[PDB]
Amino acid sequence: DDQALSTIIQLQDCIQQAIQQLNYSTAEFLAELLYAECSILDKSSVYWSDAVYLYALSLFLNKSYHTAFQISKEFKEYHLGIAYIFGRCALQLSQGVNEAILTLLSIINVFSMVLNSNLVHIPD
Amino acid sequence: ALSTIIQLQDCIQQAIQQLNYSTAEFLAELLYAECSILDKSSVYWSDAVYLYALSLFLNKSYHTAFQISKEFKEYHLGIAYIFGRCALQLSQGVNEAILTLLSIINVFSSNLNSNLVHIPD
Repeated sequence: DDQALSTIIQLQDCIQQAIQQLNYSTAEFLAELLYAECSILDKSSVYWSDAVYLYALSLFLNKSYHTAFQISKEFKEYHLGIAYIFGRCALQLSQGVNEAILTLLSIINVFSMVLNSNLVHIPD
Repeated sequence: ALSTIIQLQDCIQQAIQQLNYSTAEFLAELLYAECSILDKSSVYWSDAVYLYALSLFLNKSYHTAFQISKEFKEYHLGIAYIFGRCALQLSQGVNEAILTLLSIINVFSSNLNSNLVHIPD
């Protein structure tokens, strides 16, 4: 448990580093591994939501829109970036747009769960 | 009038960082047009060329960014990186990219510091 948190933080730093450069397959593998590792952690933990968002973002970047859309749809309410990825996937595919409106309207109206984070590509 | 171009280049950094594409297209076009006239060898010129090449490459426009990076690949490492990735994508002009990156690696080997976004280490 003492080193368990350190590994997750190191994976997060590595995934942001990989996404910063135009290296996407490595980002894919790191996001898959982190998402698999965070499975034991409870859903209430911020780490699970962060890993799910990172995995969904990596899936979106690698043109595999269907998998990203499904992954974001599983936990669209938990995080803001997951809602962003779900909305972008809906725009790219025109599937399930109504869920995107009912989620995005609530998230924007409340702003003006987890809403703010330091990760990459967090929407404003 | 450098404060305006610095501000717009920072806006491009923020826009591309927000995963917003075709927003950086027009602003990269504007910086390229503005900085083409002031100089052809200043640091801002190379920076503008690199940002323009990245914006064209990330918005599914390879057959233009290819030549855009090809003309000024020897000036900035990021331009050479964009040129090489576009060469891989379009399967054209591999030898010049090889020569440019081999020269870049040799400069590190022999006894460049721009911190712009998406610049590979």
